[PDB]
Amino acid sequence: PAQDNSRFVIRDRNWHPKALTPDYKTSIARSPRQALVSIPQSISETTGPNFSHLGFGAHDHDLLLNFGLPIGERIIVAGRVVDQYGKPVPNTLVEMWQANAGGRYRHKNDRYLAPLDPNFGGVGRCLTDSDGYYSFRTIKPGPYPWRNGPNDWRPAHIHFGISGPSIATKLITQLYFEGDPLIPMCPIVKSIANPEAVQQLIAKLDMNNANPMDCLAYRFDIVLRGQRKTHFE
Amino acid sequence: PAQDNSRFVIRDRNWHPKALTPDYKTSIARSPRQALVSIPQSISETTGPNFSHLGFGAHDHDLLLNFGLPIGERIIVAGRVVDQYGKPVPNTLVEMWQANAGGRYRHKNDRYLAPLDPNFGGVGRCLTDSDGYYSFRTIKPGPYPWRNGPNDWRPAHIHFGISGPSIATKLITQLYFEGDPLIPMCPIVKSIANPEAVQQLIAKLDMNNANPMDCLAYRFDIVLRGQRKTHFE
Amino acid sequence: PAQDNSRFVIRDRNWHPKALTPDYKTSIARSPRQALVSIPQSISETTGPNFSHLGFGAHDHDLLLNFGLPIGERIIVAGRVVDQYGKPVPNTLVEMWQANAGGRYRHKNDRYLAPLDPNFGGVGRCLTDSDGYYSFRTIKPGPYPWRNGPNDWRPAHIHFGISGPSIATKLITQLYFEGDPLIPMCPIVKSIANPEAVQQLIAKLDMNNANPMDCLAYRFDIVLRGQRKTHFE
Amino acid sequence: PIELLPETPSQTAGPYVHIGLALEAAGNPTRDQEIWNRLAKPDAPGEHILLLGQVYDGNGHLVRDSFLEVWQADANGEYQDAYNLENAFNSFGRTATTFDAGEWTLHTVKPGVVNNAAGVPMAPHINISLFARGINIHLHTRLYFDDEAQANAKCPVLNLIEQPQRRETLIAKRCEVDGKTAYRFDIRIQGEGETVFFDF
Amino acid sequence: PIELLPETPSQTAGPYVHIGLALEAAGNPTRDQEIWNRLAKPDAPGEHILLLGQVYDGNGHLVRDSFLEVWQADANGEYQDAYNLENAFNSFGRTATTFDAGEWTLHTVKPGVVNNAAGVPMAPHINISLFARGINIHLHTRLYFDDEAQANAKCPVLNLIEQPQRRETLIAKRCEVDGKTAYRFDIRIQGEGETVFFDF
Amino acid sequence: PIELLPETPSQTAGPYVHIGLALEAAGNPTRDQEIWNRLAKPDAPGEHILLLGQVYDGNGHLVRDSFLEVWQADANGEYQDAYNLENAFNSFGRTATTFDAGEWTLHTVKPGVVNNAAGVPMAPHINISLFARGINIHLHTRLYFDDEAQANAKCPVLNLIEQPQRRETLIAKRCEVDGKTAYRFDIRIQGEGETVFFDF
Amino acid sequence: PIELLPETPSQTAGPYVHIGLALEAAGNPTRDQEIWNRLAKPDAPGEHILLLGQVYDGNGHLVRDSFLEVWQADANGEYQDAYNLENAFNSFGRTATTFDAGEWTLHTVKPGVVNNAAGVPMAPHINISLFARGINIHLHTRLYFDDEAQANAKCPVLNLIEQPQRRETLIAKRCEVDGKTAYRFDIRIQGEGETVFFDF
Ligand SMILES: O=C(O)c1cccc(O)c1
Ligand SMILES: O=C(O)c1cccc(O)c1
Ligand SMILES: O=C(O)c1cccc(O)c1
Ligand SMILES: O=C(O)c1cccc(O)c1
Ligand SMILES: O=C(O)c1cccc(O)c1
Ligand SMILES: O=C(O)c1cccc(O)c1
Ligand SMILES: O=C(O)c1cccc(O)c1
Ligand SMILES: [Fe+3]
Ligand SMILES: [Fe+3]
Ligand SMILES: [Fe+3]
Ligand SMILES: [Fe+3]
Repeated sequence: PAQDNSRFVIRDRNWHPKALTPDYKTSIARSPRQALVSIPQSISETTGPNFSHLGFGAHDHDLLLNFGLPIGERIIVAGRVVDQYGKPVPNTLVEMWQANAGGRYRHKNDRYLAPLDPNFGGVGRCLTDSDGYYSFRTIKPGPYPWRNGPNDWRPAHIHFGISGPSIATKLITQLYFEGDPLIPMCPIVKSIANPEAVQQLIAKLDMNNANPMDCLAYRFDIVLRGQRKTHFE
Repeated sequence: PAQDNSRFVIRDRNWHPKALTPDYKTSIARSPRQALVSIPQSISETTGPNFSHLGFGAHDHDLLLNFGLPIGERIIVAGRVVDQYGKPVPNTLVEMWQANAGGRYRHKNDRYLAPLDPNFGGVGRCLTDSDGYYSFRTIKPGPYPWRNGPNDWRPAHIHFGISGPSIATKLITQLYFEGDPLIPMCPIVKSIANPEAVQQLIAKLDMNNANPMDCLAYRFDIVLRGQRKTHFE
Repeated sequence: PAQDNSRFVIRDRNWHPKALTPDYKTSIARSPRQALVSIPQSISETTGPNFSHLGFGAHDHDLLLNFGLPIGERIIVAGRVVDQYGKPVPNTLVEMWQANAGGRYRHKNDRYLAPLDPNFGGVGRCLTDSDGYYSFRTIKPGPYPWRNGPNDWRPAHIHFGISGPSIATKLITQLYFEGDPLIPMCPIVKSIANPEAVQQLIAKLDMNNANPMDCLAYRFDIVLRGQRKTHFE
Repeated sequence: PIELLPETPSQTAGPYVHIGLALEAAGNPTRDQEIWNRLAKPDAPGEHILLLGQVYDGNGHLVRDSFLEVWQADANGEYQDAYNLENAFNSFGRTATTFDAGEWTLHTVKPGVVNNAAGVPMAPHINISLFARGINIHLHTRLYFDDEAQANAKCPVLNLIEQPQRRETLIAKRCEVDGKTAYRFDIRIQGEGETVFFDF
Repeated sequence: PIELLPETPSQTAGPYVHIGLALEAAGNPTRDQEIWNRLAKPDAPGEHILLLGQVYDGNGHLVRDSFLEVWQADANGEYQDAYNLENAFNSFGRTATTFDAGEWTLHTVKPGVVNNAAGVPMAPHINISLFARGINIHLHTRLYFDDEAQANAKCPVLNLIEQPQRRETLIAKRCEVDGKTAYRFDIRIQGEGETVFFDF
Repeated sequence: PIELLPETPSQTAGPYVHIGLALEAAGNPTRDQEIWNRLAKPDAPGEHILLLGQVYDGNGHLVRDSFLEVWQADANGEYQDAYNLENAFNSFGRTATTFDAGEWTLHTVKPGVVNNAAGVPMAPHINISLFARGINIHLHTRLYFDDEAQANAKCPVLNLIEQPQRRETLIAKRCEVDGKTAYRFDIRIQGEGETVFFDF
Repeated sequence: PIELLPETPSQTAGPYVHIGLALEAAGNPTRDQEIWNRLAKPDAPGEHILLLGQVYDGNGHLVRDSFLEVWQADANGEYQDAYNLENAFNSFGRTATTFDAGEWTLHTVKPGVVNNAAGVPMAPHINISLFARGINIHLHTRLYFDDEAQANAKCPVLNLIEQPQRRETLIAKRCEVDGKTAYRFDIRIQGEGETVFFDF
C-alpha cells in the first residue's frame, strides 16, 4: 500500500485561475463564497493511484485509428511531464479529449451545426515513459461558439487530465495552439490573471517532430507540483 | 469640555486597504456588504480623549525591562507623529505590541511551537512629546506562520495604535522592517493595493540613532489625518 | 593512500577579497607585504582528507537539539556544494558556527551585553550526500557590534567551513541573509571588491523548503574550485 | 490638484490585539493605570446604565476577538476629553468580547444630547469603533437608545440613512440586568440585518 | 527568494468532460478497461456500502455535468495505489452526475482509520475532487460518516475547521437502499450550507 | 574566453572560529569525535616529533586567535586521506594558538619524501593553512626541517623562491622538549623576516 | 536606511595655517584678543606645568609647520567651555611648532580626573588635535602623565588599546625646565613608535 514519504510544494492560487471570474458566466454560481480551509499534507493527500497495470489498447493514444481516416490536419501532440524541480514524472496517466476538425464534439449535448466525422471519436490516453514523455496522434480541433456572451468562440483546444504521483498533483487543463487569434479574446483563458501563465498553455509548432509529407507536430510540456522528501518533521 | 473647532481631511479609502480582500481569508466573512454611510463631521467626530494625565510607569516604553534580559536583537524604534499638513501631533498616545524573537506571542491562544521568553512581555505605550516624537526600546520580533494559505508567514512586525487629536484620527497599523523578503508575499500586506502605500509601513534602519556596542535603531514616522480650522461653514 | 590525478582551476584572486583592506582594521597588520609565491600543483596540494568515516552524532547538524528549545527564528539552511564545472561534491565536510538570536557567541571572549541562550551552542557539521546536498536546522543569528569604526555592525551571518576534495579547494566563508540592510555597510563584506561576488554570499529565502507552521528555509549553494583530470603533462 | 502627505495606511488589529490594548482580557498582568470598560464612577451624575452586546460575522457566527473603543458625552451632553482615572466620568472607554461567551460590556451613563455643526441637536448616542482580525480598517457606528424614539426621529445623523429599515440596526434594546438598567447592542458585520457603518 | 518552474495552470473540465473521462456516461462506446465507480468487488474485505449524492450550485439548482474523483483507504485503513481491475479493492474511483436525475453513486467499503503526519488518527473518510464546467480549478472535500461521531469529534482535520456548524457539512447521512447500507452526501458549492473545501 | 561558475568568495574566520573548529580551545564541551592536534598515536611508525610555534603580526605582536590546518604524508611518504580516529596515523590535523601564551602544538611524525608532478622528490614537508580574524583569505605555507639540509637544497618547491634568504623562513629549527624531539616554527605574517606564503 | 545631510568634507590646513590661526607664529601683527598657548594664569588653582614636544613624519623628520589644539579639564576635573582671556584658566588652547627648532610649548595646570559615560574615571589627560600640510583630516590623540601610573593602569580609554606597547606612546615624560615641572610629549605620525590616534 502507499506510504507518506513526500511533501508537495504548495499551489500558487494567484497563478491558477480564481474561482470567481465573472466574464466566464457559469463560474458565477459554481464558485465557493467561503475561503478554502488549509490543511497539512497527510498520507491521504500525498498518495494517489498508479496506472502502470491498466490495460491500454494498442491505439489508445492514436485518435486517427481508435474510433476510414478522419478529415482534418494530421498532427502529433507530444511533450514531457516534469515536476517544479524539473524532475520527470514517469508512468503517469495522461488523458485527452477534443472536438473534430469542425468544432463538433461526439457528445449527446453538442448541438453545434458542424457535422460529426464518422471516423473520429476524440478521446485518447497515454502512460508517460521512463523519461516522462507522452504523445498522441490526432487531427487539429476547430474553434466553436458557446453560449457565454452573444458572440463568444473558444480557441481550438485539447482538454488534458494528468494524474501525477498523488491526488495533490492531479490536474485538469487545456492546450491552445500557437498563434491562434482567438486566445486573447477567451473568457475561459482570461480566467488566468497573469499573461505569463497563459503562455504555459500554448503548444508550440514543432517541425523537428513532424513526419515529412505526413503530419505536423506540436510540443506541450506539463509541470506538476514539486515533490520533495520530508525534513525535520 | 471639548469643542468642535477642527475639520479633518477626508480619508482616502483607495489608499487604505479595502474591507474585502479575499487572499486575507478572514476578511471574507468580516467585511460589510453595504456601502458605508458618509456623514458630516460634528463635535462627536472631531473631538477625542487626551491622555496627558494618564499615569505612565517609568518603563512603559521599555520592553527590555517592563516585563533578566530578553533574548534577541536589541533595537530602538523611534519616529514622529505628524498630520497630512506636516504638523507635529504632541502629547498623543502610541501603543505597540509584538511577538518575541521567535515569533511567539504572550497570549493564551498562541500555540506556535517557538517558546516564550521569560524576560519578555511585548507591550509598550509612550506619549509623544511637544515635537511629536516617541520612542521604544525592544527586541526585533520574528516572523510567524498563520493559518491562511497552507504556507503563509507574517513578515516580522510590531503592531501600532495611535490616538491623535480626535476619534476621526485614531489608527491601528503595523510596522515592517526594511528589506524583509516576506513583505511582498504577505496577503495582509497586500490588502493595500498601492505599492506606494506599503512603503509607508516600512521602518528604515537608522544608524544615526543607534547606541554603539549596544543596540540598533529603526525610524518609523506616522502621518495622521490633516487637521484644519472650519471656514465659511 | 591518496594519488595525484587531479588539477584544480587556479583561483581568481581579484574575485576573492585581497589581504589588505584597510576599512577592516585588523587586516592592516595581518596581511603579507611580500607577493605570494606561485607553485605548480603536486600531490601535496591536490589531495586532502576524506571525512566519510568520521563518527558524526545524530544531531550534529541540528542546532535546535545539539546543545528546552532556543529562542529565535527557526530556519533550515540547505544547499548544494558543486565545483566550477557544476559537478556535485559528495561526502564533503561542511562545518558552521554562529551567534544566538541576539548576536551573542558562546565564547569566553564575547562580552557583548546580549545574553546567552541556555539551550543554544551554535555549532553544527554535516557531510554532503551523493548529490552534494547538506542541511542544518538552527535559529537566525542576530547582528552584533564590533570594535572596528566607532559604530560598526556585522550583518547577521553564519560562518562556514568547507573541505572539498583537497587542501586546494578548502574554504572558509560567511553566509548572509537576503535583504539585510547591514550588508552594504560592512567593511568585512566590502573586503570583496566585486558586487557580483557579494551576491554569492547571500542566502535566499526558500519557501519551497520550509515546513509550514514550523520553520522557514534559506538556500545557500557553494562553488568550490573546478576539478579536472591532468592532460598532456 | 493639491496633494497633502498621505495618511499612514491602516492594518488589521490581528488576533492578539488584547495583549496591547486589553491586558486583563488577554489574561496578562496589567499596569497601574489601564483604559477600560467603566466610564463612570458610582457617584457620577446621570442615569447609570449597563451596555452589552455580541458581534456576528457574515455567517452568523460570534466574533470572539473583537475590540471596541467608545466615545460619548456625559449626562450634561459634554465631552470630557481630559482622561483621568480620578475623574468620576470619562468620555472614553475600551471593551472586548469574551473568548468564551463572546460578549462585551460597559459601565457608563446615558449621554446628554449634543448639536451638530448646523446647531441641530442629535439624539443621545455613543460612538463606537470596532477592531478585529479580518477587519483591515476599523468600522465606525453609533449606539442609540430605544427609549428615545422622539429624539431618534429627529436625528440629523440617523435621518441621513436612506432606508428607514437600516436605521433600526442602530437602536439599542432596553432591558434590565440584575434589576439594573441595561441596553443590548448587537453588531452584524455583514448580511441580514447588517449594521450601518459610517464614513467621516 | 528561490523560484521553481511554475505549475501548469488549471482550466475548467468543460461540459464534455464525460467523453474523455466517463465514456459510459457520455453514452459512447467504452474501451476494454475503464476507471469507474466500483472500488470493491463482492468478495472485498470490509463493510460494503453505497454512496450517493447530488451537487448544487449557488442558486440551489442541480449541477448535472459534474465529474468526481475519489481516493480512500481499504477497510484496514490501507491505501492501495496499484490500480487494477483484477483487484478486489481499488482505493481510486470515478463517478459523475446524471444528465437527468443528476445523482452520482459509488460502490465501495467503509475506509479504515489512517494517521496524520503527527501520528494522530483521522476519522474514517473519503477524499473527493469535484470537476465541472464553471469550475476553473477543482474543489477538494472530504466525506465523513454520521455513525462515527466519536472518531469525528477527535479528527485533527475536522478540528481545523473553526466553526462547528461547518463541520456538519462534511458528514454523510446513513440510510438504506434496497436494504443495502447507504450514505447520502450532498455538495453545495455556494451559499447556505456551502460545503467546506480544502487547500493542501 | 570560456568562463566557469565563479568560486564562492572567502571571508575571514573571525575571532570566534574556535567555537566551530577548536571546541576544546574555545573552552566549550566537545563532541565524541573531534579533529585535533595528534596526528600520530604513540605506536605509529616513523620518528615521532613535537611541533610548536608562534604567529606574529606586522607589529611583531603575537596573534592569539589563529587557527591552523596541517596536511602531511606518513613516514613512508604517503598521504592517508581516509580520516579515522582509529588510525595510528592521520595525514590531516588541526591546531590553534593559546589565548594566553599564544603557542600552538602538534603531535606527529616526520613526513617521508613525496615527488612533484615531474617525478622530482621534494624535501620532507608539512603543508600549512593559516586562518584568523584580519585574514580575508587563508595563507598557505610549508614547514621544512633544519636537519634535512641536503634534501632542502634540492627541493623543486623551495627552489622556486628567488631569494635564498626567503627560503630560510620555511625552515623549522630542531630542539628538544622533555627529552622529546621538537621543531619550532614561527610564522611572521608581515614585515622583517616575513614568511613565504604560496599560491597554487 | 535613513541618511542625514553629509558633513562638509575636511581639507588639509596647508602650510600657511599660521596666518589664520597662529598670527604671532606666522610673524604677523596680532589682534587684540588671540587664542594661544597660555591656558592658566599664574593665579590659577592647580599644579602649574609646562608641556613641550616635537612632531615627526614617517621618515623621522621634524614637522615644522604643525598646528595643535588642546582641550582639558581644570584641576577639579571640570571642563571650562566659557572662553575668556579674563579667566584665570581656559580649558582650550592652541600652539604650533617652530619653523626653526620645531617644538611647541603649552603653559597650563595638571587636569583633574573625569569619568567616562559609564561612570568610570579616566586618568588625567589632555585631548589633542593635530593639523598640518599633508594631513587631510586632523589626527586626534591624548596626552597622559608618567607620574599617574596608578591611574593610567585603570583608564578605560587607555585600556581600549589592544597592545600595551602602544599605550606607552601616549605617556608624557616628566622633567623640569628652569626648575619648573615639565612633560615632554613627542608625536610620531608614522612608523617606529607611531603614536596612537583615535576615532570618536
Ligand atoms: O473574488 C473572490 O475570490 C471572492 C471570494 C468570496 C466572496 C466574494 O464576493 C468574492
Ligand atoms: O469588493 C467590494 O468592495 C464589494 C462591496 C459590496 C459588495 C460586493 O459584492 C463587493
Ligand atoms: O595592496 C596590496 O596588495 C599591497 C601589497 C604589497 C605592498 C603594499 O603596500 C600593498
Ligand atoms: O488576521 C489574522 O488572522 C492575523 C494572524 C496573525 C497576525 C496578524 O497580524 C493577523
Ligand atoms: O464552461 C463552459 O461553458 C465551456 C463550454 C465549451 C468549452 C469549454 O471548455 C467550456
Ligand atoms: O575580524 C573581526 O574582528 C570580526 C569580528 C566579528 C565577526 C567577524 O566575523 C570578524
Ligand atoms: O599641502 C600643501 O603642500 C599645500 C600647498 C599650497 C596650498 C595648500 O592648501 C596646501
Ligand atoms: Fe501579529
Ligand atoms: Fe472544449
Ligand atoms: Fe561572526
Ligand atoms: Fe592655500
